[PDB]
Order: sequence, then C-alpha cells, then structure tokens
Amino acid sequence: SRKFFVGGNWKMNGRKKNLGELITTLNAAKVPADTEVVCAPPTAYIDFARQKLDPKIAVAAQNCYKVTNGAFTGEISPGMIKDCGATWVVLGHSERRHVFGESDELIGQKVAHALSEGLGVIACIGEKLDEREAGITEKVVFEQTKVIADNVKDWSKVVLAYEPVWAIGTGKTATPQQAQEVHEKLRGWLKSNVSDAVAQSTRIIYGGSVTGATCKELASQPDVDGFLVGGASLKPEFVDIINAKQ
Amino acid sequence: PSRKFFVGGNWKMNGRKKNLGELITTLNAAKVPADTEVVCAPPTAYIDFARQKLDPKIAVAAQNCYKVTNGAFTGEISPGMIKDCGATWVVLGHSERRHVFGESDELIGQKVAHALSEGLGVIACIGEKLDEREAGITEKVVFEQTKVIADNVKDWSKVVLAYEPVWAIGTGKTATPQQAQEVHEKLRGWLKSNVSDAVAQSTRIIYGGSVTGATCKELASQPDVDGFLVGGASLKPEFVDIINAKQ
Repeated sequence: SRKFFVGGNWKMNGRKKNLGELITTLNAAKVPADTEVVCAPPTAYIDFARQKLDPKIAVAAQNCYKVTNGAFTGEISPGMIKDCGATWVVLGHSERRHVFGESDELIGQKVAHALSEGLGVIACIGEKLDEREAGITEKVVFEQTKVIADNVKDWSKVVLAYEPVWAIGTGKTATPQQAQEVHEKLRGWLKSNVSDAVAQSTRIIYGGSVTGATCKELASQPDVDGFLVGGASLKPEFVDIINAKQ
Repeated sequence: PSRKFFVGGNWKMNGRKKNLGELITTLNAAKVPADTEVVCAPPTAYIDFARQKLDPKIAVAAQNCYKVTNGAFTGEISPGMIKDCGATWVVLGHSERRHVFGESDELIGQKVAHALSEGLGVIACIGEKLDEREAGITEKVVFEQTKVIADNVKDWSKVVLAYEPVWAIGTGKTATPQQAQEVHEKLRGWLKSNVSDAVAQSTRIIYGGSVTGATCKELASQPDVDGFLVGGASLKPEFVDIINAKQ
C-alpha cells in the first residue's frame, strides 16, 4: 500500500508575514501518521520555511537546474536545496513547461541530477486542452512520463503528479472518474514500460483543482495516491486535504 | 554628479551556506570606499541568508525576478519577495537569461517596469553575441535592447546599465579596454538623444565583461565606464581589489 502524499505548491505567493502565519497554522495541524506532507515555498523562502516549519512537514523547491554549480544567473541547484534543509524538488510543473518553455529533455536531465544529489522528486506531467480534444491524452502523458523514467534509476524517491492542464482556466473540469482513468493508465505505463514493482509502489498524485469539498471522492480513487495542491495550499483548507483519506 | 562608481558581484549559481558565509566574512572585513556603491547578487535560495550575514554597507540583489507581484508561476519570485528579504536590487536581462533561458526583450521590459514600480533598483543587462559582432551589428542589437528597457523606465535614478560583451565569453576573444569604452560611450550617446541629456550624464553604465585583478584598473579609468558587474571573480578575494579599482 502506497503512503498517501499531500504536496502544497504555494507557487509565487506570499511574504514572510502571511507565510509565517500559514506555517503556524500547519504546525498546529495534526498530520496523520499514514500521510506524507510536503510544502513548496517560493524559492526566496525555502530556507525561511524550513526554519519555521515543524520537522513533520518536508520542504520542496519549486524548480532547480541540472548542474551542481555554474554560470546560470537566476537558477538554483539540488545541492543548494539540500543545504537549505529541503528534501524535495518539483520538476516539470505545467507552468515551467508551458509559460517558461522547459522541454522534456531539460526536465529529464534535471530529474537525473536531482536524484543523483539525494533529493526526492515530484515529477509533473499533463496534457493541454488542445491535446485532450485531439484524442492524444495518452500519447502526450506517456511521452512525458517516458523521458522522466529514462532519467530515474530509483523510483523510491520519485512521486508522479498528474496535472489536467486541459482543465485549468479553460472552462472544462475533470471529474474524479476522469482523474482515475488517467492515473490508472499512468500506472499501466509503469507496468508495460518499467516494471510491475514500480507500478505498484509509485505514488501517482492528482494535481488538478482540489478543495475541501471534492478532495474526498478524489482520494477514494484506487489509483489516486494524494494531491499536489495549488491555491488551497495557502489556506486552512489545506489541512482538510491532509486529512482526505477516511 | 559625477556618477558614483558601482561594483556588482554576480555569484551566479555558485556556493552553499558555508563557503558563501566565508566569502561574506571576507567582504564584511574589506574596507569599501565611500565613493563606491557595492552590490552582491547571491543565488536565489540565499538572498535572505546573504542579507542577514552581510554588513549594511553592501547591498543585496536578486539575480532575476518575474513581472507580477504574486501568481501562478511555480519557480519564480517577485520584486515584493526580494524587498521583503531585505534586498534592494534585481539583475534583469542577464545574457544567461536571454541566451540560455530564452527570455525576450518584451519580457525583460515588463520585468523592469514591475521591479521599478515596486521600489527595487534594477541592473539592466545588454550585450551582443559573437555572430552579431562579426556581422557588424553591435550597435543595432545593443540599441534595440536598451530601447525596450528605456521604454519601461520612468525613473533612471534607480537603474544601472550593464554592458556584457557576450561575444567575448569562452569563445576565445578578450575585450580590450578601448573596445569596452567605444561601446559604453555609444550607449551613453543613445541615452542622450533618445531619453535626455540629464539621464545620459547621470546613469551608471557598468562593464560586465571579464575583469580581474590585473585588468580592472585600465577599464575603470575609461571615461564612460562607471564600474563593473563582476562574474566569477566576485566569489574570490580579488573582488575586493575590484571594489578599489578607482585609486
């Protein structure tokens, strides 16, 4: 049985004050033993958040680069993330891919380098609306997963996050069934392309819109192992999502 | 005015808390002249760390930022966060952003306007690549880049322009002091006839090419060179020699 995993992606939000208040809320929250909880603060606050957060919650960088040190003004390395006490990095997030044009190859190289450096990786995939309506959900999502997998030697430190990008701001929504259909298919790719052990043990988490109201039906899906939470991660309702399985 | 000499240390993607803490200790003990303005740009995960450890005489800069105050931009930081961390500058348009990460002029323009509107100072970088230089179009590239920045500047008192001779990195070429001067003087001439005389006379244009212990002096003596954006030397004791380049 895969351990339930709840990540809170704060994206580019917050200052020390309101994030300190958020953290104070999380510290007082009772996080179940069976649930693994991770918060991804803005890059300027990885160090701050790690100092202020209770050890029971892990800290993630929102991105990193693919080399340990170098001439890359504006980037950070897994070494720096580790040095700040964070144990995870989010890679391949839809905003990196689709606003900042990060290629599959780049994401793959980043994954291999973060893993070689002792970090865990939350590796994001997902298809856009035009890809969904064209019938190529599987093609896009399998090709993205392949390039990640090509760069993974030890899946015990990886978590796959499915983002239904086709549902973000488009006027379409994903049902719990539709999330399940994709998750199950992703697991089926891990089976047909990597191994059965890896399909069985790898957390595939849902990165679509998740609220206090919908998190329960979503969490009940056989192949949904948790969430990568967007906007709700900045709010008390993140604690409701930490408690989703019941 | 005259223009206050300006020395920025760009640490790029280098260091951890230990060796950067030791570097900072070196800088804190250094005597920085009153007539020199010194700024250090740490990796983004260490803006807050460096500001806490660095003496107030040295300012802190982010190496990049985004163009909006908060938002759905996983991996980015805003000028509001930079300020909140005690940093007062941001480097924008650095050649590595433009040429490795494909940041466009339009994007850099928008980032400059937003950083300025948020009360940050901006070190705005420009520079031509080798293929652009050998094609004879140094001026075209460098003037177009400066124009998009200038379009997004309402107050030049908080801006510093950095010329990076990208054409001279690793490629194998070295930029002479004269060659740097020729470009700087032309950049100032662009400001004079597209912005204003007052902005031409008062705006620091700093040199972002390779600068050592040895070569900083002739460079700093050039009429239109107002200082440096130091790359790799910024992580070393010789950055202190560059802080002292005028005398």
